[PDB]
Amino acid sequence: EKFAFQAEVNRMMKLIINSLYKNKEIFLRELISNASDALDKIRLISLTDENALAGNEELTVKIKCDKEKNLLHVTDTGVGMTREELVKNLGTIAKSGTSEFLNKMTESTSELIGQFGVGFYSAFLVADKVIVTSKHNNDTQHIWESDSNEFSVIADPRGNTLGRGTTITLVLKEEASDYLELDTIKNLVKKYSQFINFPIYVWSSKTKTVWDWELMN
Ligand SMILES: COC(=O)c1c(O)cc(O)c(Cl)c1CCc1ccccc1Cc1ccc(F)cc1
Repeated sequence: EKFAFQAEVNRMMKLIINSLYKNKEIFLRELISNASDALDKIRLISLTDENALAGNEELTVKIKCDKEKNLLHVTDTGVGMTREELVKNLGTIAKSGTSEFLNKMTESTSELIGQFGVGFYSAFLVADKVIVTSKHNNDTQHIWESDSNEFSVIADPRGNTLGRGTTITLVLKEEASDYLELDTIKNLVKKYSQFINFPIYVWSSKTKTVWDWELMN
């Protein structure tokens, strides 16, 4: 139920960290493209699958902050992940390179983390804990949880609430407090959604103050 990160993931996690202490806001870029990739993969799958979109009809990205409890959620209706994918895809880096890329890191690292798809780990730049809730079309909903010193994957007590897709939940660090106010999340979401192909919304105030989803691109 508990697991240890692979050694290179630790080396990578530190390399991502002490190289982008200055460009902290790139985590939201990497979470938004990581959602698009996931949303693509299910649109591809839906070409050859009469029922790939059973678990959820829509293909969106929904971002919700939560200043009262210090949380940022980024939820896509993409392909989702299984228990085993959670453990392997997020507990290992072995897809290609995986040691090749840690030379050139230490050898303006903002571009290169995106190139290699390891952008997920920039989340630890602003989070004390990172929580991945995900639902694949061939598995039950699971939760992945880590503070970088280990992680655990558990079945979700709540059943299937996602339909299909993934939530990234960040328990934000204290310094990162400004990513909890509307206007500055919307700000960064616009800057990084310009070329994403799916609609991206932000639970927002259009004041009698009322909250609906607000589209950003
Ligand atoms: C499909 O995934 C999502 O649902 C999703 C999603 O829907 C939104 C997201 O923000 C993320 Cl991160 C995912 C998971 C992305 C993913 C998915 C599969 C493999 C790897 C990766 C990232 C990764 C992790 C560790 C590495 F070493 C390299 C890359």
